[PDB]
Amino acid sequence: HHWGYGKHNGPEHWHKDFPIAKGERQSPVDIDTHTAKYDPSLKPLSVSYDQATSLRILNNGHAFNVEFDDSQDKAVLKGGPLDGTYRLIQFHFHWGSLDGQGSEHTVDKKKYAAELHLVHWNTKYGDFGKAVQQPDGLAVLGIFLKVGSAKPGLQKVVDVLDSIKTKGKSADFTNFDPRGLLPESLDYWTYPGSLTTPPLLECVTWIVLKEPISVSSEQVLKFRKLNFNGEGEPEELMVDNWRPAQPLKNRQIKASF
Ligand SMILES: NS(=O)(=O)c1ccc2ccccc2c1
Ligand code: NA
Ligand SMILES: [Zn+2]
Repeated sequence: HHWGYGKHNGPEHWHKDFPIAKGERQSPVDIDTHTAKYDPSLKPLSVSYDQATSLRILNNGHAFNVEFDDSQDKAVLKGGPLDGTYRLIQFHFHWGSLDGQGSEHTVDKKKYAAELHLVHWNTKYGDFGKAVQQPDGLAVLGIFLKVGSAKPGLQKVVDVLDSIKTKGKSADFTNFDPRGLLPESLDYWTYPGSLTTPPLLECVTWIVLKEPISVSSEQVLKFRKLNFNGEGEPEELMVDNWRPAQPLKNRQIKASF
């Protein structure tokens, strides 16, 4: 009886195994655009993904992760609200059963169709597993997806999904360039929060871009054909793999713009 996204194991149950689920800095949150504070001290986000080395894509049973080589300073995030340098380890998405839901963060209660999380760890902690034990260990860049025009830079990911349909499947995924997933603007909101799946650790500086990317209906429909089950088990479509907004608990969300 492990956690996942249902009536009996979904987000409202997670606190029994991970009591930090009711903590002081949980994610996601609703971003109240009118109450977010413009902070002139915030710097442009520096996203330096030229040398990224995509290795593999994995169906982990909750989402799919596109993995990177994080054994050298290659793809790194810095600037923004960050001190120091954060290495890209993986990205994944959360999405809905319907276009009207799927994002984790919300904007004035608006839910997007999906949300991309580019996960980075602070190089001062030496690797990811140590970083998650620190309050400034991770920086997750969140990007909303809306359904409209296709995102051409997403298609390589969509087309490999049939090869990783079920939990535990992986496939080689080299030369994937995550720059093709970024909107034009890097304007952002930021706040201190947590992992949005167990273990829900309170180790994340969230950086949520204001500008969404457009993906096609056909692209998100392919997300929705993935499976949360493993091969040889009854089919459970991988949909609605998002945690609802959690209490802000008087954290301030700061705007770069
Ligand atoms: N969804 S999220 O907050 O970006 C996220 C990112 C990295 C994770 C690594 C392990 C467990 C949970 C994780 C959650
Ligand atoms: Na369409
Ligand atoms: Zn995530």
